[PDB]
Amino acid sequence: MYHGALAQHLDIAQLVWYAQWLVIWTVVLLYLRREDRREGYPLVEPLGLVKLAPEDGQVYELPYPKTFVLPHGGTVTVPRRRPETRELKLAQTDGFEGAPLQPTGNPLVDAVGPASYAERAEVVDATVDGKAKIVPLRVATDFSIAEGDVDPRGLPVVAADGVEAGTVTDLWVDRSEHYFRYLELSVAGSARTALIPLGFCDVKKDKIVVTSILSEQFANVPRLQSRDQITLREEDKVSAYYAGGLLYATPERAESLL
Amino acid sequence: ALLSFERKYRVRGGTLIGGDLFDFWVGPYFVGFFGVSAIFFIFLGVSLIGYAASQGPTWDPFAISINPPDLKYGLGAAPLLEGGFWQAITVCALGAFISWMLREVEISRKLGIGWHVPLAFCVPIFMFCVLQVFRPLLLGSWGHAFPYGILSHLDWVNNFGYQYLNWHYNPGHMSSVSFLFVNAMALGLHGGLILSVANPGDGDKVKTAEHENQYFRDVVGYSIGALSIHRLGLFLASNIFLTGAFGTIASGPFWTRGWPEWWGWWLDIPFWS
Amino acid sequence: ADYQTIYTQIQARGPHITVSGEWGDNDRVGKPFYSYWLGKIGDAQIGPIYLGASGIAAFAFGSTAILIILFNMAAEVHFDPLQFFRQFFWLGLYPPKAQYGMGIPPLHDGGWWLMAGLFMTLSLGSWWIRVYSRARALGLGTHIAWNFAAAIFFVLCIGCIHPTLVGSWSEGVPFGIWPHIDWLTAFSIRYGNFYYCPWHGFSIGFAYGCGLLFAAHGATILAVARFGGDREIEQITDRGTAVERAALFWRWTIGFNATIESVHRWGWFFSLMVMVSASVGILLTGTFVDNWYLWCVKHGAAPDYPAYLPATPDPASLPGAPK
Amino acid sequence: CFEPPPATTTQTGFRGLSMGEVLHPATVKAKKERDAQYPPALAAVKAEGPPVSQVYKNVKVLGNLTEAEFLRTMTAITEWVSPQEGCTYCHDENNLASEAKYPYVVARRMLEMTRAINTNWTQHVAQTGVTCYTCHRGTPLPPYVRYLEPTLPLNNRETPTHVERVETRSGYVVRLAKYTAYSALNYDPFTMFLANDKRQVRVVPQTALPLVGVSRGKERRPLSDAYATFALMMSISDSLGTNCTFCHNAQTFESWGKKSTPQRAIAWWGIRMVRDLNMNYLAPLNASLPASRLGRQGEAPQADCRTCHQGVTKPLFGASRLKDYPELGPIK
Ligand code: BCB
Ligand code: BCB
Ligand code: BCB
Ligand SMILES: C/C=C1/c2cc3[nH]c4c(c3C)C(=O)[C@H](C(=O)OC)c4c3nc(cc4[nH]c(cc(n2)[C@@H]1C)c(C(C)=O)c4C)[C@@H](C)[C@@H]3CCC(=O)OC/C=C(/C)CCC[C@H](C)CCC[C@H](C)CCCC(C)C
Ligand SMILES: C/C=C1/c2cc3[nH]c4c(c3C)C(=O)[C@H](C(=O)OC)c4c3nc(cc4[nH]c(cc(n2)[C@@H]1C)c(C(C)=O)c4C)[C@@H](C)[C@@H]3CCC(=O)OC/C=C(\C)CCC[C@H](C)CCC[C@H](C)CCCC(C)C
Ligand SMILES: CC(C)=CCC/C(C)=C/CC/C(C)=C/CC/C(C)=C/CC/C(C)=C/CC/C(C)=C/CC/C(C)=C/CC1=C(C)C(=O)c2ccccc2C1=O
Ligand code: HEC
Ligand code: HEC
Ligand code: HEC
Ligand code: HEC
Ligand SMILES: CC(C)=CCC/C(C)=C/C=C/C(C)=C/C=C/C(C)=C/C=C\C=C(C)\C=C\C=C(/C)CC/C=C(/C)CCCC(C)C
Ligand SMILES: CCCCCCCCCCCC[N+](C)(C)[O-]
Ligand SMILES: CCCCCCCCCCCC[N+](C)(C)[O-]
Ligand SMILES: CCCCCCCCCCCC[N+](C)(C)[O-]
Ligand SMILES: [Fe+3]
Repeated sequence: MYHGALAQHLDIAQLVWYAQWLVIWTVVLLYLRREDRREGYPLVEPLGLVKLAPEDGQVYELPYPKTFVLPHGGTVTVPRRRPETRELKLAQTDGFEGAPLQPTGNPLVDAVGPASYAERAEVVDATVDGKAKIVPLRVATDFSIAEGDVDPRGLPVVAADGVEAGTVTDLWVDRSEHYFRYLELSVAGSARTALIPLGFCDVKKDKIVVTSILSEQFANVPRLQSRDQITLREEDKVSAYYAGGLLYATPERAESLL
Repeated sequence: ALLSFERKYRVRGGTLIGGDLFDFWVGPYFVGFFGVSAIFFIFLGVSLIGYAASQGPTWDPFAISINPPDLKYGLGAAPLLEGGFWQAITVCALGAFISWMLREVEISRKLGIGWHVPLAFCVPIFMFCVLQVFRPLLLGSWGHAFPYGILSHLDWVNNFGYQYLNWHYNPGHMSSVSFLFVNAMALGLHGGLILSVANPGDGDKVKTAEHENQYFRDVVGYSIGALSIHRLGLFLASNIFLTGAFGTIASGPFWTRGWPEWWGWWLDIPFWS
Repeated sequence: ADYQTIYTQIQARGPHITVSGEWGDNDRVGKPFYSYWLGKIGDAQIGPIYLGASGIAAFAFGSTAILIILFNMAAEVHFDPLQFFRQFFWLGLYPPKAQYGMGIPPLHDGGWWLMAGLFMTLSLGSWWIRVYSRARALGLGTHIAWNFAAAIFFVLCIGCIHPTLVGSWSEGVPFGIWPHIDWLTAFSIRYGNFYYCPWHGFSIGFAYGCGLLFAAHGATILAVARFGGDREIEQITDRGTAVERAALFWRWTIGFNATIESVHRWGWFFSLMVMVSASVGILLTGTFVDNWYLWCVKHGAAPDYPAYLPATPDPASLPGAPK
Repeated sequence: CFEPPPATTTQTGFRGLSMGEVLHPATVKAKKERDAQYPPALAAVKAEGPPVSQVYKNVKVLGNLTEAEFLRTMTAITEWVSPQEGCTYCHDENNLASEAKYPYVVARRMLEMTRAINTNWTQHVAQTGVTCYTCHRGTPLPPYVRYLEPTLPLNNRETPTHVERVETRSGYVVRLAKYTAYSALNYDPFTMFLANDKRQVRVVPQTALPLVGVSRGKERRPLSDAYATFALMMSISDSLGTNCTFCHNAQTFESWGKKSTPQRAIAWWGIRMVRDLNMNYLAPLNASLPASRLGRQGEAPQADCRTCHQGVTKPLFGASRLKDYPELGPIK
């Protein structure tokens, strides 16, 4: 006789094999893939017009909503109705359903393609105890640059065309993570300030290289509502601006590298 | 067809070759020139799989095996039934993988994001080349490479290992295994941490970056921080193959004995022999 | 290139934040110090450390276990300190070599092994409730503790649950660098090649996928660091362009995508499944399967290959052969 | 640290299974030169006169031979066993029939033993056969023998360091490791498996599911048995200068048929032969040897796979003297 044997050529391990596959596909299909749909769903079509009743598959693929109670008041429920209001200045290259769109105006200012920003809250991201998290050093006076690293305040910013475009006046720091996230710079010849994400910054000892945009393009970097704080949407607006430059700053950057 | 937030990103440009000609989607899939080459190579590949398999004994997916040639064919073409199919399929695989990677750079450029992902995808393509190309080059036959079968490829890993008596003692292997284990751990810790902060449950409120770092400081005295855990994760994963590659390439071309014996360099130092 | 993904160019210093826990805030010890080179690829602040009852319970039991191991190791080189350093990787504490069944083995043959095992187990239990309780004190979910519980359960499986189910302590994992390695071949040889154990395959599948996911996820977040994608908690509660782009990268590549939160569920689930699958495998091994290869043959799964050199009859079954 | 390319490889399984030999040319050349020292066969002599059973006084094994044949045997024995010592190693100068020297009586049984090998163990030594040279390699003490405890170095022609000496107990783990191809395996495969026939080396079940009655508690062999035969196999692999794949398809170590090579069958016979030699020829010689030859438990030196093979899959790369010395077997 045999441990694990069952009637007529079955055995325990053979059953567990089937059980295990079932468990996996259950978690993957009925749980994980629905969690994946808590953003961006329901999908959009060349106008889905059935306004009276919903199509069955769009109800089945969604999970039951969940609510996050936010740390400084508020709740967010996902998934939810979140359509893109803004007029996108794009035009259809063709009639085909998955053909790309072309920008109609100036894609950096018009904030399309790689220059698009999410419609995040117009609120300032906060520290654990309520303060503005992302502030420049004029405000965050107990934060310093660390012993050994370039202090960029004073250094020039050189844009992609080798042209000095302004002077770094300040660094904005993340007070929750102790991490510098933007440099503030004066834009030469236009008497305004502008924020740059450090990820677009090549920090040298004598200058700050910025290859994402041209010197002239520092004029139209999105402006903040306030001098000394920034909202999550403004952070998106600012970061997206330079990313747009990677593809749009010159005509030649959109076309094939070879 | 489109995610609610998708349409604003779906713009033309960022290709590497072909400009507008292949710059479009099909359903959710971006195509590009490398989408086209990918599908080409995939089609060719799985065609050659299917032809080869029908000329074999069985159709049970577990027992199919397309194997490389005998060693006697060295680095030449082999008859199609006795290693040629395996040679053709390997080329189609490399075509598909490299296409897939280059497809990913194109998608990255269009979104104006980093190329970190196709970059990261190079290391498994590289490791595949270590096993199927470079190590067979150094030994001199394609027959040293591994067969394409669900279970038959394990029999090759098995015997390859035992050709060196105890592969566990391979120092490149020791390094590779250690990254495999700690990488799996860190992903648990990372994913666990993120969900624990956003999902305390019981109606309790969502926490904060400070809470993230406070937790790890408390339990192990250090927290590497939000951005860094992602850099470390990619580093840990990538070193599974980047270090293991050395242990694979060493075995045969630079070491013919058993791997335990290799540690003689330590054990047999005269000062304590 | 975004150099910020390679290393921090300009580190920041500032006053040390302390998030208050529901208890034990006084049991944090040490003074934070900062490391400049560490801060180039991480957070510069090392320390302080929380130091609760369980943490100390863990250190107490773990050190007992480590001491039991090290003195037995030293006994193996008759306490010569130079041979101890030379032969360290080869030295071990072994479970019983003789079959005593479940009987408590003599100290010279696995009793010490058994006791090191107890004290390590206690250390893992103590550390576990540290991992758990710290999460509730800071008002966080117990996700990590459940992942960690699976890891501990797997160790219990190879350490004592499997020996218990077949009824012989001789099947435990030895303590020692090379000795714990040697067990893997001995176990695999005893049970008919672990490559044919489906739960081995599952474990490997998930272990490799942890490689795939963390490489993929880590690379994705770095590719969206310019838009703040590392600030993952607020990108869950207020979707930014970072996770928009991250999701569209994958959707356009593989045809589907996740959310910033659900990828962490994927990863958490895959890492969990490495240990859950390994555990099922060991629980079935010995108890209900004796030879994993023959089990695969029994069910028609094993591949077969033509002979190259001539097939070889087992000489022991030829007539009149010696024993 | 490392060995420079290229590597010579062989195939021993179906293409794609990564089964074969991986050899370093330098190493094979060194072993080939070492083994080429095998003295050539002495010229043949024509059989004249009576059997030596009627001429000499104390010949019990080689009595069938004529005088010139017999003396040819004696100079071959000297060349293989005591070239530097000469005839006087076994003989009194003035009484060639005196058994007074212990090498004489041992040599007598060694004659019976190697004749036994070439007649009863052809399943292992085939047409190649063995001579005294195979083991002794031109010294009265063979370079590669085993006691009931592991000793270093494996070649007793090299001088031991203090740790290598068997009485130094801090060096046991290393003495044992070097017998099992440097593994930490904690078993002496010689005393377990080759010194006698008490232990079974097979450990893995021949059924998919565990058989009720042999599968729980003290009915079970301990896992140590699996460690132990791993150790024996490591040691065998090292002794022939090869790897598992020479004999096994690791897909199923326990299977024969297509899953084994003919060399595995020959290796099986080798285990049986080594057990016969030890139990019935070499071990009983502790009565006939001086105490300086015995181990720390009064055991005579015994043979393992290395004694003959000395790191080569065929001893002396297949060199044979069988037809040149019929007196050494096989005997009808
Ligand atoms: C008896 C023999 C053994 C052995 C023999 C062995 C060998 C011979 C080699 C390893 C290697 C490795 N072993 Mg090891 N091993 C390992 C772990 C590992 C890995 C970490 C490492 C790398 C595997 C690899 O190269 O993937 C390769 C993965 C590739 C190439 C991925 C290719 C992906 C490709 C680019 C895309 C494919 C796409 C699909 C076709 C598309 C289809 C998808 C669908 C959805 C459309 C563990 C954790 C253990 C344990 C617990 O004991 C172990 C024991 C053993 N190993 C036994 C001792 N092992 C390797 C190593 O690094 O050694 C140092 C190696 O060469
Ligand atoms: C040096 C060592 C290697 C190794 C050692 C190894 C071991 C020891 C084990 C595996 C296992 C697996 N390996 Mg293998 N392997 C595989 C694929 C596989 C799968 C059959 C399976 C689980 C994979 C997984 O979950 O990864 C993670 C990826 C995930 C989770 C994404 C999904 C991947 C999907 C399941 C892949 C399926 C591929 C298709 C079956 C093949 C493509 C079909 C064509 C016609 C389109 C590929 C495609 C390659 C290539 C191209 O190099 C490869 C190379 C290697 N494997 C090297 C030879 N592998 C396991 C198994 O169960 O095999 C029977 C197993 O136990
Ligand atoms: C020749 C023998 C082999 C073998 C023998 C083997 C065995 C016997 C077992 C595995 C198992 C496993 N093997 Mg496998 N294996 C694997 C991969 C794997 C793992 C994915 C899987 C789970 C083990 C694990 O992750 O533990 C890493 C995680 C661990 C050990 C948990 C530790 C958590 C713990 C809480 C840590 C705490 C430590 C303390 C801090 C320190 C305190 C200690 C002090 C006090 C002393 C690969 C990729 C390969 C390849 C490529 O060949 C391979 C080949 C082999 N394996 C050969 C077939 N393998 C396991 C399995 O899945 O079986 C079904 C298993 O039981
Ligand atoms: C797929 C699932 C994976 C996985 C998952 C998880 N794994 C976790 C968690 C999860 C979820 C935890 O939350 C917990 C943890 O805490 O993480 C921060 C943990 C653990 N996994 C460790 C080791 C490990 N995981 C392994 C494997 C897998 N895990 C598999 C692969 C392996 C392998 C591969 O062998 C090893 C060796 C320890 C670091 C830790 C327990 C310490 C202990 O049990 O006490 C033991 C008591 C002692 C005294 C030992 C002291 C020395 C150790 C190194 C501890 C030193 C820490 C100390 C605080 C340092 C202070 C210095 C400071 C001043 C600067
Ligand atoms: C340390 C580095 C880790 C790592 C990293 C990353 N991994 C990535 C990325 C990164 C960064 C991606 O960006 C990319 C992706 O898009 O994510 C969804 C990807 C991917 N990783 C896949 C498989 C994978 N990753 C593995 C391992 C690691 N990855 C390690 C751990 C393993 C194993 C075995 O461990 C597997 C099987 C695919 C799912 C996907 C490629 C799809 C493709 O290439 O499409 C193109 C090809 C096809 C659709 C099929 C082509 C068929 C050919 C022509 C014919 C078949 C021939 C074949 C050789 C037959 C073999 C038989 C077999 C039984 C032996
Ligand atoms: C037919 C035809 C001609 C088409 C033309 C166009 C064309 C080229 C089509 C290609 C068709 C092909 C070949 C399709 C095959 C697609 C492939 C390879 C699918 C493989 C999918 C598999 C198995 C992936 C394994 C990884 C895995 C478990 C992923 C699950 C979770 C996901 C989706 C992770 C990806 C992902 C990661 C890693 C994030 O970090 C992240 C961060 C923030 C938001 C979203 C994400 C995100 O989605
Ligand atoms: C040990 C390894 C020996 C060496 C070296 C030599 N001889 Fe020997 N011899 C040996 C034995 C065991 C025997 C008995 C043989 C038997 O069949 O029982 C002999 C015998 C002789 C004889 C016969 C003499 C007699 O017993 O009356 C002679 C003449 C003889 N041996 C001569 C001889 C010479 C000349 C040697 C050097 C060339 C020599 N022997 C070496 C063992 C050993
Ligand atoms: C391996 C299978 C052997 C073959 C073939 C022959 N001998 Fe041997 N011999 C062998 C061992 C393991 C030992 C024990 C070690 C020892 O030195 O005793 C011996 C011993 C001898 C001796 C005694 C020498 C001494 O102790 O000083 C003699 C004289 C001897 N052997 C002679 C001899 C001859 C003449 C052989 C061919 C006929 C022969 N041996 C074969 C191992 C093996
Ligand atoms: C030939 C010269 C061999 C080499 C090299 C290796 N093995 Fe072996 N093995 C060999 C034989 C003749 C036998 C049967 C012995 C008997 O007396 O019955 C074995 C046995 C095994 C086993 C046990 C299989 C069983 O039925 O229980 C195992 C697990 C094994 N061998 C493994 C193994 C490994 C890992 C090797 C490389 C280190 C290896 N063997 C080499 C012959 C030969
Ligand atoms: C001297 C008495 C021997 C001992 C002890 C062992 N072997 Fe041996 N082996 C010996 C000879 C003379 C030959 C003949 C070579 C030939 O041409 O046949 C062999 C052969 C083998 C083989 C065959 C190798 C091949 O390439 O075909 C194997 C696998 C083998 N021997 C293994 C082996 C093992 C494992 C031993 C210890 C158990 C062993 N041999 C002892 C002589 C002697
Ligand atoms: C009823 C009672 C009596 C019986 C039940 C007792 C019980 C629950 C026993 C359980 C035993 C268990 C779980 C045993 C499991 C043992 C295992 C998995 C051992 C595995 C590996 C061990 C290793 C690698 C140990 C190596 C030891 C050393 C390196 C020396 C120790 C020193 C160290 C610094 C440890 C460092 C380890 C590593 C981080 C480098
Ligand atoms: C990595 C090892 C995986 C082996 C897969 C073998 C699964 C066997 C179970 C097959 C299903 C049962 N049945 C009835 C079809 O034989
Ligand atoms: C062997 C380990 C098994 C791992 C299983 C993971 C497979 C993920 C499958 C993705 C399914 C995608 N989709 C859109 C079809 O649901
Ligand atoms: C039954 C074994 C299946 C192994 C897991 C296969 C992963 C499936 C991924 C293919 C799905 C592709 N798709 C439709 C999502 O684009
Ligand atoms: Fe993350």
